[PDB]
Amino acid sequence: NFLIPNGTFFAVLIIFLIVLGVISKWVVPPISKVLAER
Amino acid sequence: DLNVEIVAVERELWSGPATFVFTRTTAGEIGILPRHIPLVAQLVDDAMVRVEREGEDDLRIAVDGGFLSVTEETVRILVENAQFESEIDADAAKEDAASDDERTAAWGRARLRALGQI
Amino acid sequence: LDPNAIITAGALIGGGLIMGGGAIGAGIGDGIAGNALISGIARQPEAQGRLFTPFFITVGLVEAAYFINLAFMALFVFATPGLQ
Amino acid sequence: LDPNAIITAGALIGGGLIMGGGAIGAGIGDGIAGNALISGIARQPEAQGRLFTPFFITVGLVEAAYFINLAFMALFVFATPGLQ
Amino acid sequence: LDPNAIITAGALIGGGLIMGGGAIGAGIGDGIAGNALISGIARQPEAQGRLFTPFFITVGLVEAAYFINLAFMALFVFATPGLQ
Amino acid sequence: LDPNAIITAGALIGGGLIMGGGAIGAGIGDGIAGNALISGIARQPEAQGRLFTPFFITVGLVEAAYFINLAFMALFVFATPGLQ
Amino acid sequence: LDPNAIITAGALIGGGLIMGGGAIGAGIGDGIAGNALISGIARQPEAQGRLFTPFFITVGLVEAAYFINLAFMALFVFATPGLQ
Amino acid sequence: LDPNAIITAGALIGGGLIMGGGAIGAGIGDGIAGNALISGIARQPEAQGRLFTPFFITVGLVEAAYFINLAFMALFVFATPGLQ
Amino acid sequence: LDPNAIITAGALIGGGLIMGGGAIGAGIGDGIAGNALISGIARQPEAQGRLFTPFFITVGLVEAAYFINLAFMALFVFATPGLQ
Amino acid sequence: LDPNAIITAGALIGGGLIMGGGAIGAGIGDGIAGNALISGIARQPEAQGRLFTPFFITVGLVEAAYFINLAFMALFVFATPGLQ
Amino acid sequence: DLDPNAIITAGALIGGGLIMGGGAIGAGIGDGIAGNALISGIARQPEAQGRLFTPFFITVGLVEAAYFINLAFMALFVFATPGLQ
Amino acid sequence: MSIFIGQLIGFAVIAFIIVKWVVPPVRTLMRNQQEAVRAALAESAEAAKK
Amino acid sequence: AIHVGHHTLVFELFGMTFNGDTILATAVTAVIVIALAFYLRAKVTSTGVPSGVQLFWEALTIQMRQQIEGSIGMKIAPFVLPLSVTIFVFILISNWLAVLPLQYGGADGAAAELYKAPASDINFVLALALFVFVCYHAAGIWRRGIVGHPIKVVKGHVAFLAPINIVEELAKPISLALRLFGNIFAGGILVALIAMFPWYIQWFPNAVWKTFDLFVGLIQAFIFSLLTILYFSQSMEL
Repeated sequence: NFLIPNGTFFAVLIIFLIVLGVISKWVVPPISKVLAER
Repeated sequence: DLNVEIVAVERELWSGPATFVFTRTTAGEIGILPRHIPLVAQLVDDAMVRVEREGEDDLRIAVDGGFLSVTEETVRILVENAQFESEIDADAAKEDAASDDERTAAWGRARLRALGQI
Repeated sequence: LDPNAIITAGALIGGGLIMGGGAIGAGIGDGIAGNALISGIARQPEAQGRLFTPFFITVGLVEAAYFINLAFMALFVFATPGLQ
Repeated sequence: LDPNAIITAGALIGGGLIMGGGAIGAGIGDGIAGNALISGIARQPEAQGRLFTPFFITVGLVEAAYFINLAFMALFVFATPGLQ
Repeated sequence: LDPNAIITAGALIGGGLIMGGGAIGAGIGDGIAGNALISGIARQPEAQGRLFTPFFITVGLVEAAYFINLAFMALFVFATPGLQ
Repeated sequence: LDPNAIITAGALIGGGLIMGGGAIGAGIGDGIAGNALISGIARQPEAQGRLFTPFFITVGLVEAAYFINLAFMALFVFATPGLQ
Repeated sequence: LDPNAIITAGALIGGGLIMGGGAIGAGIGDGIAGNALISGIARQPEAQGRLFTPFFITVGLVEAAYFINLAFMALFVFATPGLQ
Repeated sequence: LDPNAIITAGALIGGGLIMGGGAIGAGIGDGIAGNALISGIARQPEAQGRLFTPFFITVGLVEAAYFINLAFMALFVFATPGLQ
Repeated sequence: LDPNAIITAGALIGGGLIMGGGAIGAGIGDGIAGNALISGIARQPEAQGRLFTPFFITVGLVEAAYFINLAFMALFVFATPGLQ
Repeated sequence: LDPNAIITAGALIGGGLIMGGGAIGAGIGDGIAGNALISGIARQPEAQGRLFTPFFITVGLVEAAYFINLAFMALFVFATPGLQ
Repeated sequence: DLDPNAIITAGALIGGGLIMGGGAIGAGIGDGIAGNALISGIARQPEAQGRLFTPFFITVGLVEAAYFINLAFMALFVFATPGLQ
Repeated sequence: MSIFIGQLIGFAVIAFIIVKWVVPPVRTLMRNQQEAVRAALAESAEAAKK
Repeated sequence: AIHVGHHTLVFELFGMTFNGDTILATAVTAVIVIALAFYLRAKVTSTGVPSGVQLFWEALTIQMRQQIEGSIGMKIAPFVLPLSVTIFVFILISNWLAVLPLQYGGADGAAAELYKAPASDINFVLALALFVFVCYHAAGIWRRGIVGHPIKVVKGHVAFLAPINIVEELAKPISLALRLFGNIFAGGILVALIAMFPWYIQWFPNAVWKTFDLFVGLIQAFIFSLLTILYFSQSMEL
């Protein structure tokens, strides 16, 4: 079978989470500041 | 190209070639191109007309009592009253907008849309 | 006769039904949404960009169904429930 | 011939029918609602916010039918009623 | 193979057909009614208050038919008529 | 294999087809008539009173097919012709 | 098994198909014609008498098809041709 | 086992399919044509004398398809090709 | 049992599917083309002569598929491929 | 029971499904495109060629699917995959 | 006796027929609807033909994609049948 | 291995298509945006000077 | 054979299975996204001319901000912007990385991919969809209390349809996940099917399908992010 979930779920989430963190820290804030300044 | 004639009741206001005639009829926003099919429509109460001409800046016209007639050889907008963007004054348009009188409110909203503040 | 043969025949027919229904739904829905988009742009050529945001929404909400069916079709065919 | 095999083959075919019908309905209904939404946006650009509400009101029903059918298909295949 | 197996397979296929048709109908009808309501709200936003009365009448008819089909599917599958 | 099993399976499949077609027709016809009614109400609320008459005629003509189909489904499932 | 069993099962499935198709056609056609009628009444309130006759012609054609299908279902089921 | 029983079951299922398709097509096409004619008469009350010609042409095509299906279903059922 | 019996039963069911699909397509396409013709006639009576060209083109493009389906049904039934 | 008999019966039913779907799609799509062309020509006497071009694009697109389905039916029923 | 692979292949052919019938119906209907929209738009605003051919081809691609996915899965069913014994 | 060659040269065709028809438009869009922002900046500087 | 559902580098840990292939694909996509993010961070140009990476990030942020503002005030849902942009970029990179020529033969005639799109695994889409589901339900709870939010979602816009409503409140996550997975799963199969043809004829359908799959992945990422934004707006109102 292929539709049954596995442990990877948590792992994947964890990875996604850290990415979001970076996107929420070193990407979105600087870009929003740049747009506001422009 | 298509010739546009913005005509008022008292006098013919503007006339000349254009490239794209945008307006807002009762059904919804309509954009007339050079060979649009013949059409007769009623512009909305606070309508606005935007004429994109060849090699020239766009012309924004606030229209009161508007009616649109496309004939595939010239677009004719018959207006009870109208005002070009340059002539329109912002302060009076703001003052007359959001008024209980429906007619003056529509005219003020049309002036605001023509100016650019929407 | 091996029962699994009947299981697999039924699974394949079911998957065919699933994919046929999904294809019908997706094709017709996408055609209707594209009709809306094309008519809107024809009425207002300069309204092109503004109409792409809602269009895709509809397309999404359409394709989902079909693709969801497709997913389950695989379940029917590659990992058949009730297989012996 | 295992009787359970016949029962589950019938269950698979029934689930396939359930999913095909659900997909057709969901896809075409979503396409029609999206056509309405796209036309409304094209004609009334400022009506997008007040249009998204009824659009999702109807999409809710359209997907409710589909996912009820999906749940019943899951019952058909994984928990085949009447299975011996 | 005991006859009850064949009867159950037929009942499952019939219930699948019932649910497929009920879905198709409900999805299509709800989509069309939602298209009507969305267009109405687009043209006259103030009418949203007075529009729901006929729209929900239509939705009740459509969902009433769909749920009657669901009840008869439940009859077919769980308590199969003619099951010896 | 008992003949009655085959007869009952065929009757169940036929009744499922009957209900599926009836539900499709009823749902889509109700949706289309409701779309007409909703558009008419949106254009002019005053029409509502006189509009409810043709709408009811249409809905009756649509539900008549559904109820005849339901009756013949009941005939098939419960008192199967030729059950011998 | 009895040959008459197979013949009767086939006849029942065929009659189910007859009714499914007839019901789909009747529902869809009645809905469309009623939509036209309702729109006509909404736009032209006084045109009820003028519009009724064409609407009755359309409904007559639709129900003629549907009831021919019903009669041929009756022939299939109660007077199964080729029965033996 | 009598082959003629299988032949007759197949012929009855085929006739059911033919007539279901014919009824669906006839009903939907007649409904669409009647919608067109009702709308046209609503626009132009003096158009009753002129719209009927193309309306009868369309209805003739639709009913010709339906009656060709009638003839072929009759052939399938009463005089089954390949019977042996 | 006779293999040719199964062959011919499958051929009959396939031909029934062919003719049912052809009838659905032909009827609905002819109805849509007739709706266009009726609307054109109502809007402009003088168009009656000219419209027949595109209308004939459309009716030809539809009936061509229908009659190709009929021809392949005749091939299926009277000269069944693979009929050992 | 010759296995080739079962294979060929399945192939014939599959080809029947292929042709039914292809004919439904071709008829409906061609009818809709022809309706567009007829309405356009009715509105504009001289839009003939400029509407024929996109109409030809649409007709070719639909007929491509129809003839792909026809070719795959021929593959199904003349060189049956999986035969032995 | 019935060869199990015979039943497998019969079911596979039925499934492929269903897949392709659904795909053909969907593709034909969607392409016809999109083409009707394109014809109406060309009738209305001829000079917008270039701007119209873009969304028309977007929709046509989105439809033919489902159609050809159905084609591929039918080929899977018929030529390399899953679950074949 | 054979399928690897097939998919490799298919990807080569895809890359050719992207560079031929997709890279030019996106590059033009990037050029337009960069020139627009450079304008805005120069216009701000000239407005301050004015 | 197609070998559907097979996973490479599968291992075990804490009494739980872990498909290594999907973990590796997610790690590579995260590395790519982090590299782009830090490339932007190093090369941010507030005053001078921006770079291509800055242009890409600016376009995505502007699109997401516009969608949010249209749906719900940015002052009310600021975090929704980072969530939507990260979801979009993650899904887009994951789907587009499959375009690379990483497919080969498994020595038994069955195509095997060195890199397979992580969205083709149910776990990836389940993680994304469930995280979004929990996030927007928590946002609704915060906006309109702990009991207020359940009442609002149950009753919805019209109270008499409370039963039906619950269904979509469960369909929103599932529809968010399966769709994505489904749309990617087809790809993971389609190429495999195309791998049956000989190379000299297998190249063309593969090229066409992958070229279309680029647009399919872009559309899927956009739809996922947009639907997440809209669900956030629906949860957070009144």
